[PDB]
Amino acid sequence: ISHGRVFRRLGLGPESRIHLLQNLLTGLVRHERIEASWARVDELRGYAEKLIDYGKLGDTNERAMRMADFWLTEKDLIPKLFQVLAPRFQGQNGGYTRMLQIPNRNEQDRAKMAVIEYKG
Amino acid sequence: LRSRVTDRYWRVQEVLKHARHFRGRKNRCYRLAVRAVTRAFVKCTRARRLKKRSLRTLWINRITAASQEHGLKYPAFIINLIKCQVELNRKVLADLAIYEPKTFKSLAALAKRRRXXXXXXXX
Amino acid sequence: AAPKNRRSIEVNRCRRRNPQKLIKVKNNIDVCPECGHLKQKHILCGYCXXXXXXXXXXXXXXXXXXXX
Amino acid sequence: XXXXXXXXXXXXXXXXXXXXXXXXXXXXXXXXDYHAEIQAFGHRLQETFSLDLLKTAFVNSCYIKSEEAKRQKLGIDKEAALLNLKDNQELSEQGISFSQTCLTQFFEDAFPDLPTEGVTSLVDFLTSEEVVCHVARNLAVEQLALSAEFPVPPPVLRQTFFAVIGALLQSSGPERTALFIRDFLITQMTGKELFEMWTITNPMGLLVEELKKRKISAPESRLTRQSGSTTALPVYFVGLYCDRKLIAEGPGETVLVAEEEAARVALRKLFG
Amino acid sequence: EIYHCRRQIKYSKDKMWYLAKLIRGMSIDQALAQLEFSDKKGAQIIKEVLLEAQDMAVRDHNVEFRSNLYVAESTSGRGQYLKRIRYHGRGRFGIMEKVFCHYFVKLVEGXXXXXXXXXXXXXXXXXXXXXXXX
RNA sequence: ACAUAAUCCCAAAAAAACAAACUCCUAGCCCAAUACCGGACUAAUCUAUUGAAACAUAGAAGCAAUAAUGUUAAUAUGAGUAACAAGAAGCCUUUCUCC
RNA sequence: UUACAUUGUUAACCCAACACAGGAGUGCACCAAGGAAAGAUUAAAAGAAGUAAAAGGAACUCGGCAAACACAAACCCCGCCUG
RNA sequence: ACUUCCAAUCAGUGAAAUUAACCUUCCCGUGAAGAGGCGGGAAUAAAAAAAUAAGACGAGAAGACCCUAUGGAGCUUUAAUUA
Ligand SMILES: [Zn+2]
Repeated sequence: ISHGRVFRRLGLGPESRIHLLQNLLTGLVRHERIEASWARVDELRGYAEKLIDYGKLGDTNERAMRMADFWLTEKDLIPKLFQVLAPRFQGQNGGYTRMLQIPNRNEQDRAKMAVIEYKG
Repeated sequence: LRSRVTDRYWRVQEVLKHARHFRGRKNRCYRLAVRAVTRAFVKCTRARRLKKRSLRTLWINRITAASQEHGLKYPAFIINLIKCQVELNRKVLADLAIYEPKTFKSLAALAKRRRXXXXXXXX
Repeated sequence: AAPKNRRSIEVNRCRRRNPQKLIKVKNNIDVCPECGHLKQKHILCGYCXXXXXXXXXXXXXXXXXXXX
Repeated sequence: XXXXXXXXXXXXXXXXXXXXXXXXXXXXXXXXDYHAEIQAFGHRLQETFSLDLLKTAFVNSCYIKSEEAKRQKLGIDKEAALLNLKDNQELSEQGISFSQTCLTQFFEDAFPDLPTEGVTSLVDFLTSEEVVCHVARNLAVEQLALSAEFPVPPPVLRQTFFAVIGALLQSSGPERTALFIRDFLITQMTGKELFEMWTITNPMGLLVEELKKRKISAPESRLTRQSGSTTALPVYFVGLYCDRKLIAEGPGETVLVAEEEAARVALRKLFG
Repeated sequence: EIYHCRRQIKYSKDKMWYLAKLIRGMSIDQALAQLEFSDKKGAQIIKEVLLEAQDMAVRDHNVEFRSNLYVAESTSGRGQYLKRIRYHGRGRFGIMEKVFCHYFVKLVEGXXXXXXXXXXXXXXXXXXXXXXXX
């Protein structure tokens, strides 16, 4: 039953779900803003906040280091995340990963479109 | 060599012309129109035969009512009318039982008079 | 299983019209605070935003091509 | 042949969505002549005289004006139909007057107990345009009527009818007319409407006037009983009397309507 | 009156009728907005038909005020059917019928007036008293 | 003493009338029917005659369709049902992810 | 004797009515070759495939069928056996 | 209890067998002896979707058992008749 359950499915397996989150977060941290389905976005929010917080923990700390290496394989994302994106959010707490809605829909599945963006 | 020409189409057109106001395919399709037409005519004959029965029963009910208003029943009124040599139909008798209570009151008075005179002559 | 008899027009109409309520019409229409164009409620405009998003995408591609 | 029946079915089906206006000249299939019509008109009715006045009776000013208009437009020749209308209007004038006198005589002889107001009302209703024109159309006078513009409109058939009246007045004299009109009008009335249009305003007060004029007694309304119904209509039994003697009694849904109907029945009761 | 028609276009008639009844009786503006933000295959098509109808209304009829235009009538007919072969199992072939829809739009000038309001008490008290007197 | 919800057709009641293709009255095309047999006619095609965009005098038939799990064609019902179709970010072309 | 010629390859794949989880001959790799479950939501019943389970351990059932774990031992009928 | 593919929703493309016409309730009786269409009582404003398979002697095969036809065919003989 769906009673009291976060962590949705979205028609993907656990590995496929995790990999999807890693890819969407890759694009998110790379382009600073991305466009995806409302469900995937709303789900991506929390994980994004988590990765940001992990970046806020410490650079030298091993826990944060191996966590960041675990989720993000790309070597381009990590230094840009720690050195650039992290220090500007230092004062913020829940103030990152904003979600907005897109006016139109796809011509195929008419999927509701939403955009996720970090505060500049 | 002959042809089907307009004959069949005209017959169908006629049947469907008589099939108007019918419900569904019976006012559209030809076969169901015919099947409904036969039943319609049979019911025409039968209902025209039983119409007299329905009207007769209704008239009998009305006259029974008007009679019971005066204290006597329908059969007694009929008998009294028979012995009064009254050949008046129940239609006109019902019409009088509705529009002209005076005449029916007179007939009922004569009815009770004949009944009382017969009951007094028998004793 | 198989249908016993052919469906009448009345049943078909009453089934395909009334319960489904066709398409319920609410008001999604709102005027954009910027360009004044008519757009959907609780949603970003499709005029003054998509062009700025395409210009921001071209500026991000030009910056990524100039940095490389 | 199938072509003639397909053409007949197509013409009969084309006449359903298209309705042509009625024409007076193409109305009758056979040739229409004056003498034929007046001959049949003489054979049907008892007596008919003054053929010229009879023909003039069915002539209207519109046809004359249209004819003269065509005469001026084309400019071919010139003829004078002028005398027809001038001779017709007089017959219509005398017709109206003598009709009023005759009907007044009728209401005077038939109902002597009828008050002046009732006489006026009944005369106004009997001489009404709609009723007389209805009698006209029912007698198929429109077929004998000649109108250039349109056959239908009432100002034509009515004036034509009155012209026929006056024509019968001059030609056949009063004795015949009194036979003709008196037969139709009465047969046409048949209703309670005769005294209903006179009852349209304050039925009670009118009864008061009549009673005060005749027996000089003020009418009194007294409720003799009440049988109530809350659902549809309540029934009140209302008596109406003068000098302790009950004139009438009747049921009603409301006191007002009950008094209205009681006053109406009492109104027709004193009519005799 | 301004008429506009579209034929030999392939879409589901029953589905297009949903958006066809949607704009029926409705004013030009509301119908435009609706069809714009309505989600279906008929939305775009009927939007095009409406736009063309408005263009024809302005250009051909030379209407002074565009606000005096509303949709009086809208209907969807059925055109020819394209028969295709749908392959099934066990060597059997079914017949897939590709349908067509002919969209017709009839526009009349003047302000749109539609009243669906009916008083229950008035209608009851009138119809009952008239039926009891007949 | 038998097996779904009661009363042996409703409800009740107590301890001379109503009522049929029968008979009569009124009118006229004067008194049913299955298989089968007999008589008299109508719709359609064509030919001779006549008439010419509507008909009758006869002759001649591939001559009157509601059915044969009929034939052919068109169009429905089932039904908007079954069925067909799980990567992503971008960007003008790459990156990440899966087998 | 000009045997300095003639054809074809290299085009895209094809048989089963179908752009069909089914089909076939030969040489060598298993990767630097190649394909992406290429419409989206919902996390009901129920079904298919798969995973895990307290205590009992065939009490199930025509039969340890199925199924996770394993295969220690017993006794017959028929046929020798490899086919 | 969980996972995945369907079922469910929306959008695109849009079947099939079946089908005399269907305004299609139940009980007690009857009717070729098992009635939603008959009778009498009981019940009931009008229309869908997701589900359960009792009924419409459901759909699907002109019973493969039985018997009939002076039917057919295979096989076997000391049936009879013989190149
Ligand atoms: Zn805008």
